[PDB]
Amino acid sequence: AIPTNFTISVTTEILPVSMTKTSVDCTMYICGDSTECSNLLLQYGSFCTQLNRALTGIAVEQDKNTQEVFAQVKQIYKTPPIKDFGGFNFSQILPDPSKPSKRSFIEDLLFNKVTAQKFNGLTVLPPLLTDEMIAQYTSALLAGTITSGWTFGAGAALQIPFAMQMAYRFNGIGVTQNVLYENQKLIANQFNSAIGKIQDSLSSALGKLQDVVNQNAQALNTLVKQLSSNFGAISSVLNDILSRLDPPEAEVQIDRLITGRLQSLQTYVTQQLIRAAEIRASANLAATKMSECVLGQSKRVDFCGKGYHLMSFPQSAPHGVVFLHVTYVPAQEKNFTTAPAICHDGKAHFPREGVFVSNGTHWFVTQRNFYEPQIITTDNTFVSGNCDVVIGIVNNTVYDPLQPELD
Amino acid sequence: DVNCSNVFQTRAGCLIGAEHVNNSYECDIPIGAGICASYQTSQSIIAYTMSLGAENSVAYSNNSIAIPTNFTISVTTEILPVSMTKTSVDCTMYICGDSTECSNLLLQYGSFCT
Amino acid sequence: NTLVKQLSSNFGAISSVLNDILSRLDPPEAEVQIDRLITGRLQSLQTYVTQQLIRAAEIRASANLAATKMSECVLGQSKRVDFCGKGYHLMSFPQSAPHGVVFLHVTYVPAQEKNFTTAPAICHDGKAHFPREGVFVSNGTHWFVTQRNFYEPQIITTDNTFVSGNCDVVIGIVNNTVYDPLQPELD
Amino acid sequence: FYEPQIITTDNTFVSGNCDVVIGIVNNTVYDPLQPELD
Repeated sequence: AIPTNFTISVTTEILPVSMTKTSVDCTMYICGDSTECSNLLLQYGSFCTQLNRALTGIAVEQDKNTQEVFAQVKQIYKTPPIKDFGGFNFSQILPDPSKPSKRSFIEDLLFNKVTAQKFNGLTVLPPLLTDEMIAQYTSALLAGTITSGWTFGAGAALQIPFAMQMAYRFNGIGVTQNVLYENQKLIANQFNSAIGKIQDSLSSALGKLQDVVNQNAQALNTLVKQLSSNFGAISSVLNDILSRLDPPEAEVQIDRLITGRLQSLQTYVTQQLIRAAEIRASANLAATKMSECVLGQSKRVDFCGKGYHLMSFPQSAPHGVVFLHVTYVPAQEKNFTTAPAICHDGKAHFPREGVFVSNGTHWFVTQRNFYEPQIITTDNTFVSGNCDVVIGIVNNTVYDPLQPELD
Repeated sequence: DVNCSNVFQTRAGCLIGAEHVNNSYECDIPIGAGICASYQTSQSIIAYTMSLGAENSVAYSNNSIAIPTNFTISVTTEILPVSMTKTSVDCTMYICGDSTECSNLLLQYGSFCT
Repeated sequence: NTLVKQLSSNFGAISSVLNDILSRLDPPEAEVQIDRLITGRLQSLQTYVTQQLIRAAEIRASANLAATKMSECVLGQSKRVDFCGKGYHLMSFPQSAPHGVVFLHVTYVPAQEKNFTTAPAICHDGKAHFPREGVFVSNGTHWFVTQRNFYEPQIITTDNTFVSGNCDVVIGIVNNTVYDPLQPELD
Repeated sequence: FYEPQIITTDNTFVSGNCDVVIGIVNNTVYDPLQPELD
């Protein structure tokens, strides 16, 4: 069965990059407006030193994730002013000048879908790359593939038209170059129609990036409820214990309130260090799709989308990255009659890299990618022994273009 | 989170001791909100916006291709860890020592040492 | 060094030495002081082992990436771009290092480049000659074909290209007379 | 695998002269394009 028709499909992969950075004050969340609470904290000051270096280690780790994913090139590339590409359309992935931000229409659509703590010492650290600096690196990668393909992130910039660039991508999967020229209008309409289906689908999934924010805000609201629990005492207020009880008979209750909060903070930091490993593993995995699928054409099966990958289009996303791969999946099939080899006057003719198919009254030769009925000549078949050693071989004449030239 | 010589109020906070300039250089010491500080021009600590690299426009057409001619050979260096050290910690030796009643209370937490 | 300071801490008691408390008080009344010292040390030991298990997962995860560079970059030519350094990788030379490993990759980065007029197809006697692995170039009047990474002027021959239909099937296509070295051999 | 073949002109290609190559031997090519035209 040889496919005789192909189509263009665009998939969607959601890979997280970083998350929100928090900072829990180890000296403010425990005590408050008391004097004797700071004296007992000095005995457990070694515990805050371990928790402070662990929380700061997660903050400095998220900044390194953005420098390894959204920082592959060192030169800022801009989009060409000429909107000529050969029937194809490119306007959704390019930043719109009418918008107040430097993002494209696709990045603004994904931002609409993605939809009080400092009073006790829970501040939020600001990220490094803002919403305007991430869009600059994404715009340079989209403008570099349309002008260089893959000769821009690992060497000098090399200009190349888009008409001849697409023909260099089918050679890695097996499709010949004559299919692009003879069917240029067909691919131009299927590529533009595939963008409209993804645009209308994302405007009406995206639950991977939203789940990360819900898990971070869930642990923040848990520590707020810990200030109301007595932890096996009678009150959770430092000013209430010293009021109803004398300071000589109050050290046995304040120590339980400080110890009860150390177990809650130790559990919080422990869970943040475990969740940081999943974010770090996802950041290193997203960097692989950026330097292989986007930068170049990877020949790995089921890696840059479901099907034969040709080109990628990375898009910006809040605390993540959205990829738009271009898969190549054939359609339909036709049954024929294959044959291992063809014998003529005792010579076993072997094909170069295809397979013989039969119309029914005649024999032909084509590839396993597209059905191309060609005349079996000597330029595609070569001898490599006799026909007696090959088990199971048919008999058919072989055309020789050299014979009519000599006459 | 403090609202605000050399007073500068940015999105990251309020740095007292840096003069704002109209130029733009590469990031050196990270501060926050895409702002980095350094020690340049006489030279003093100044605050400015970080640079994302040299902005250049790539020439694109429809009938011209760039073909290289000369090639060079470069050697890089990557550092990847393999393993670390191995340290064993004892239970009774670290907690207790030359005491008798110290080992009696440890029997209740003997499963934790295992 | 953190576990050493735990032996000198009191953890909300009166002393840190086990031999100092038993020398000043009685065991029936010293049970409330030793319990606070053991509890203060069990939390430090539990936190120490917890931090070691987290670092062990990072070393185990980094070992799979370090072993990948040995079997892909060193052993054989890795076809994965942007994986064995920066550029077209050829061969590597691994080196030993204390508590680590140092690799020496050999990349291939272009230097100078020029610009020439290209042509996606060449029409001769009504046949569209398509290149196999080369790219058509020009110098203003003549037309040549070179490679995608190295510049080598070569004449237009029939043994490097192939015909595929007529010329009315392409939007942008010029015309050029093919030399065809097979023609002088038959005359 | 070991698959011996006859030194022909269709399996090789010319590239400059012989003085540019440091190490190069000398051997007469069979040239199968001559018996086909005769």
